[PDB]
Amino acid sequence: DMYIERAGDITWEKDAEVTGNSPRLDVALDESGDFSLVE
Amino acid sequence: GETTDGVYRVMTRRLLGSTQVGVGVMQEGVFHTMWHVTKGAALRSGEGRLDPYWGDVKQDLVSYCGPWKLDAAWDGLSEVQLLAVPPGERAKNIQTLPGIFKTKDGDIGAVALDYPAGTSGSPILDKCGRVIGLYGNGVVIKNGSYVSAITQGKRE
Ligand SMILES: CC(=O)Nc1cccc(C(=O)Nc2ccc3c(c2)CNC3)n1
Repeated sequence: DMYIERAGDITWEKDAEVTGNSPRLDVALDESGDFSLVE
Repeated sequence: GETTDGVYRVMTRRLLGSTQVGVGVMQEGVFHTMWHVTKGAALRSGEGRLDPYWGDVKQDLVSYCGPWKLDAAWDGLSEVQLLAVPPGERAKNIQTLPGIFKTKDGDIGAVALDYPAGTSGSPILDKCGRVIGLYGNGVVIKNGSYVSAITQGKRE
């Protein structure tokens, strides 16, 4: 049996840690909701 | 049950100890999470109970108590914030510029941040604080890192 616990407010944080790149990927989505890389 | 708006952890006591299997958004009395977190199962909120209302395995989304309420979209140009809620750790905002998933049915925003599977359902926000989608469904690229889609539902 699953349960929920509050973890915080949904707010934009100014001066947050800026990381991660922006890749343009060719993907496919199957009937089971799973993404896969088209190459 | 607690129905205050905000981000919530999705926990379970079926395995060893208490394990975080995912995260979700409470908004307008509706709990929104990813399908692979709950598999459509009922949730508990203190003494109260939340029952599934809408779900779709292909979109990988589910709503509890009512229809999907989140409808903000990524503008295609601006940086966004993953409000990551990792297992055993405090909620933290990470800013990133999203990439693109190019599909046969159009393009979807994608965040290239690597977090544990128990972080699935964490909201991705715009500069206004609006939820533009949830984190936790994507693909694994050559280098081994995760690239998640910015998965948004439809508001009827
Ligand atoms: C290193 C790594 O893999 N990490 C993360 C991070 C978030 C999510 C997942 C994941 O596995 N997402 C997931 C699982 C099951 C399903 C779907 C998405 C949609 N169909 C069912 N992995």
